[PDB]
Amino acid sequence: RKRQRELEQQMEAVKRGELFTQQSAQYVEAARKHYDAAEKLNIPDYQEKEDAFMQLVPPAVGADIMRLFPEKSAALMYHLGANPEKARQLLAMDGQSALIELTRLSERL
Amino acid sequence: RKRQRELEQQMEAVKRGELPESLRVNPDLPPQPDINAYLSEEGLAKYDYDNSRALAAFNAANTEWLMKAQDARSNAVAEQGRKTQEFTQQSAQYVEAARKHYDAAEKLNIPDYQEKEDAFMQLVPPAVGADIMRLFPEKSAALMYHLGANPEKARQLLAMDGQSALIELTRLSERL
Amino acid sequence: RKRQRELEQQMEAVKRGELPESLRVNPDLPPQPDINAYLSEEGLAKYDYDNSRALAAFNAANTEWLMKAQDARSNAVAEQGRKTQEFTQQSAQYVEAARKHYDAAEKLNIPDYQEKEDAFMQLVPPAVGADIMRLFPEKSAALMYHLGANPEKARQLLAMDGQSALIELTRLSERL
Amino acid sequence: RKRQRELEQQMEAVKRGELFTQQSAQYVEAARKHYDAAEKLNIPDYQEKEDAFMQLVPPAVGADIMRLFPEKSAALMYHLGANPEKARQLLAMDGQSALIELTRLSERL
Amino acid sequence: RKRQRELEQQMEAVKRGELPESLRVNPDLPPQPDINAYLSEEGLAKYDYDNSRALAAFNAANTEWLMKAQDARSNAVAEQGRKTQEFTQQSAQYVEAARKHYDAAEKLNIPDYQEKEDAFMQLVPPAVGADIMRLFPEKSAALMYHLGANPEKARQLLAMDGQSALIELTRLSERL
Amino acid sequence: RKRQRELEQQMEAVKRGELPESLRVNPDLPPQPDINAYLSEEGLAKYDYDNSRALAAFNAANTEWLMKAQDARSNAVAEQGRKTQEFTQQSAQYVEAARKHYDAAEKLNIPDYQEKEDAFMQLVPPAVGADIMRLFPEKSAALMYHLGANPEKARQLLAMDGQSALIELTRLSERL
Amino acid sequence: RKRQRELEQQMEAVKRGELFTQQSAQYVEAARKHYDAAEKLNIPDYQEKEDAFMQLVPPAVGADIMRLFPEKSAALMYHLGANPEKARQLLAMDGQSALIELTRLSERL
Amino acid sequence: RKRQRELEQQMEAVKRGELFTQQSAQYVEAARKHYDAAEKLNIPDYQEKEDAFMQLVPPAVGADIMRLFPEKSAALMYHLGANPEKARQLLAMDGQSALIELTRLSERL
Repeated sequence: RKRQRELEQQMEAVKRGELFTQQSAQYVEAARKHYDAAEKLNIPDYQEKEDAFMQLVPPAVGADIMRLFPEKSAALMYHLGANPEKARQLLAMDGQSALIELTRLSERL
Repeated sequence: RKRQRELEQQMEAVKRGELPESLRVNPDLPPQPDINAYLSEEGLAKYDYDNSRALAAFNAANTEWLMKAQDARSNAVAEQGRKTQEFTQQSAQYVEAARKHYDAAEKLNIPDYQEKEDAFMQLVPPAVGADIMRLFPEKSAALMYHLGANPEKARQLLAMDGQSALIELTRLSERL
Repeated sequence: RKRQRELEQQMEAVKRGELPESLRVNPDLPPQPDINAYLSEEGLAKYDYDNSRALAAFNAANTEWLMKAQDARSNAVAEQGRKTQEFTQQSAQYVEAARKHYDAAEKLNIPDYQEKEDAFMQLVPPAVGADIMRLFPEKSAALMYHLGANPEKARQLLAMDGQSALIELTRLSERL
Repeated sequence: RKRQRELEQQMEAVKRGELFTQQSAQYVEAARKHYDAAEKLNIPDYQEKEDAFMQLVPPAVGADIMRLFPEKSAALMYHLGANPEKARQLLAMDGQSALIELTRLSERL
Repeated sequence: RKRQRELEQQMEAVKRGELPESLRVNPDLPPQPDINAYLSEEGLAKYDYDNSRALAAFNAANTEWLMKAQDARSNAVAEQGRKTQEFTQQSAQYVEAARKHYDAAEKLNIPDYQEKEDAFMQLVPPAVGADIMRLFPEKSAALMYHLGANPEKARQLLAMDGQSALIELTRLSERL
Repeated sequence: RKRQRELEQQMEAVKRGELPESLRVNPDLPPQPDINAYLSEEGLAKYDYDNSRALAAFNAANTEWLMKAQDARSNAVAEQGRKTQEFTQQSAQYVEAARKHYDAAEKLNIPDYQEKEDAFMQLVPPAVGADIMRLFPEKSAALMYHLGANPEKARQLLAMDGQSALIELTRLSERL
Repeated sequence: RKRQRELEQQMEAVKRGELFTQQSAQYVEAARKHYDAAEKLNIPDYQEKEDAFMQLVPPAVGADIMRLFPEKSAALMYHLGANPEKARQLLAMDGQSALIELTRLSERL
Repeated sequence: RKRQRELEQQMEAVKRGELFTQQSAQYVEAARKHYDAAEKLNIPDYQEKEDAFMQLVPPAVGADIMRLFPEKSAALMYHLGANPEKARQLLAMDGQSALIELTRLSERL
């Protein structure tokens, strides 16, 4: 709940005028549905995997996948952290093929 | 065919080494340490009121600037070679682009591909089309056909970024 | 044949690397910054009456002259290699020149090519003839024949520029 | 007539001593025969094509073609602006082949 | 065959780049201008009794020594490449040497070539034999045979220079 | 198989260029000549009591340190390339190591090779085993078998050096 | 006997404190058994061969073979000086294969 | 005799210390045997031919042939000046084939 609290603190500082804001607001809502989908995942070990994700990808690509797929995002990062070898190969590779594995993760559901 | 002919002519232009001046990577020489600011009487007052340490560390600064500018020019050569190699791989994937255009003319044979391709070129930037033909070579013709059948979808695609387009397209492809 | 023999002998002379001293590109070393003008008492009076900044910026000037003269000599090597490559491409297009002279002797067979070619060589500078044989290899013989049939046109061509002359060459060719 | 006026103003400033002048004078006369050849063309839509020409080629090559061919220059630029795809390909290419199309434009006349 | 095997093994040793330390061309760095001799009080007395011109021209001397030593090392690289190319052409002509030894074993078939070749190797320096096999490949076997038939002529050839010996070789060849 | 799988996986790790930081050869920059010790008043008293020769030879020392540090870094690159080439040749001889492990599994087929190989790995350092498999590839399995049949000989081999431990290996091989 | 005298002089200087000493002492004893094996060889022409050996190999490898094989060392160097072509090829080659010929020299005895 | 006098003057200046000298001395002796061979030729018209030779070849190649063939040099240059067409063709050609005609001149004698 602490990460939600700090994200909400940053966003309320943004809306208070402590200055590009519209997408951040959509990221607030997409994070709400993100943790909804995290409950939908219901494998309580995903916290270390998502910690590893934020520490290994830049915030930009994580934000992109966070906003793209509101209903499957938690499972997407959980299973790409399950196979982080492909995560680093896609750190070397262009994001199009990583996007393809994201789409196949959509394919299973 | 004429569009393919100009594409392949650009290809042999690239393969020989016709590299535009804009593509010439100019070395980013780091600034040299200043002369007056360091080795003036104020610098002497820093270093116990003597010209000695000023000349010492300025000779050292000369040397370090020499090595960092040398590394800058050697880099300039290095990413010039890297740019040459990325022209080579571009050229390769454009060879498969020309070959898949041959393949589309060989296999598709159903639609009015010429004018729909013209409309798609006129609509989207060439980079998006290049990515489409690189990742979806054989279906690119049918994809342009279905996009031409949907001009409303076409100017969504115009209004929005190339990568996204990828999927939704990829998607659209797997919807069909 | 003897003219072709001397042309091809010049060719093997070029291919081995017989490069005349006039073709040796001497490096254009930029002038070094002056010694007395910068680092004298007048320079000291510029820089708050001290030998300090004078020695500082003169060491800096030494360093920058070292790098610019180094870049000058490295360039001299670079355009020496460029000149070698342009000798190679010349040599190539002169190989097609000798081969098209073979082709003219093989195909034309109609005119008195030797003396008309001699007259054309005696009239125009060799550069114009080289450009003519490079761009219009097979028709060059008939072109010299028709020019010899028109001495008045011949000394117009003599009086006027090479690029300019060819037009004549070319629109005369498409008149025939 | 405005472009003629500004060219003549620049050239009379040059001849007044406001400083390479001999070729500029020959360019004055070659521009006179240029607009003579423009009347010889007599397709009144060439103004936008020649505007595009000056804005896409450097002044040097336009000057070269202007001085080379006094009697056909207007038609030369009109028809190379008709096909400006070859104009940009020759911006990429050496000027020798562009010169070849100039010569073929001479060939039609 | 074993002599041919060791010759060709030396060949693949050369082709990979096994270059002996004696063949490493050390750069000939020109001497730097002297420090005390130029920029002492005697030099000052030359230049109107002041340290000024001494430091000026010594910085200039530093710069010119930097460029001449740089040209020296760049040359060292240049004739190192030239030496590599002359190893390549040596290697080529030794490839024809091995191939003509094959040809001699194929064609001659008449004499006791092995021991006469051994005697010729034991007599003359290897450079003379290399030149003989380079210019007269096919007849070299019969030439060694006729020289072995003439030991008195053999030790004239030993006593006298390689170029001269050759004519001998050659006008003996055209005597036969 | 799993040991062979990890060996070959290390192989493809090496072939791509995964080079550990310990294998990064740091350049050995020679020390720069000292500043105070040379160009102080004691140095002036050496050179006839003047700052002149001190600045002269210190500029010279700057230049020579620049060239020796430059040669040091160019060397660092040179033995980095040499280290890359020795990784390539290791990789080659480890490719024959994996291939001879295939060959042993194909041909030997008699002994319990897995656990005897495990014991031999646990006993001797990996370098000795690497040399054994490099020089005696096919017999290495039977050699480990006979060593496992002789634990007393095994811990002699442990107690004593690899070149000799090997002797042991080889004259044991020719005893059998 | 002169080489024994100079080796013993160097070693007694070492033991006197004129400075890595333990292996030198073992080299004293291994040289004693070396010349024992030299008598075992009993072909009195080996002196020039061993002179050539010391002048063509570094002292390190000669010392290594001297210490490795106390009972066969004299014959080893006598027969590698008999074939010094292999000696120089092993100067070019790694010492492992030279060691293999040393082992085969052990094989004959 | 004047050319001998000037050559000897240059060589005695060289030996006096007015400075690569050993080959010049051998050239003195080879010139002595050169004019011995010139007497052996005994066709008194060779002076203009050798004047033409020195004025058409560089001194280096003339010196090389002078030193190579002490006994036949005069006839060599006399007959290559007889056919100076081959002399200029070999000015264009590499010296190896000129050397071949020198060898055939040796073949006649």
